[PDB]
Amino acid sequence: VGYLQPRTFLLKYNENGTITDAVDCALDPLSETKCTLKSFTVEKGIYQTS
Amino acid sequence: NFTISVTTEILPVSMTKTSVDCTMYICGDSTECSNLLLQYGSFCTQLKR
Ligand SMILES: *[C@@H]1O[C@H](CO)[C@@H](O[C@@H]2O[C@H](CO)[C@@H](O)[C@H](O)[C@H]2NC(C)=O)[C@H](O)[C@H]1NC(C)=O
Repeated sequence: VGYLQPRTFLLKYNENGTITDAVDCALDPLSETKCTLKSFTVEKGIYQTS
Repeated sequence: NFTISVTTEILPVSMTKTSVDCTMYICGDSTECSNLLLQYGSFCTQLKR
């Protein structure tokens, strides 16, 4: 038995239709970085997000 | 005869860097302003970039 709460996720799709990976928005500074930069891989640098 | 003279020259280099936000500057603490900006879309993310 689990619990559900509303937030935003970012999803990456594939040409076959099935989703292969996903990431959330507010769990870690890296997760927030991926959520705000609209990308999965993050290059080294300074990022003002929120 | 020759003489030596000095002359000043001033050129600006850079100004103070300023950064703004739509979430705080446009609306203070109301979540309704956030709701309207999120339903309208991303208008100032390019301005932040
Ligand atoms: C070139 O001109 C300068 C001044 O514009 C001369 O310097 C002065 O020269 C007089 C005598 O010629 C001295 O009494 C002063 O004390 C000098 N001023 C200083 C040392 O600040 C300089 O002598 C001239 N040079 C030549 C080759 O004529």
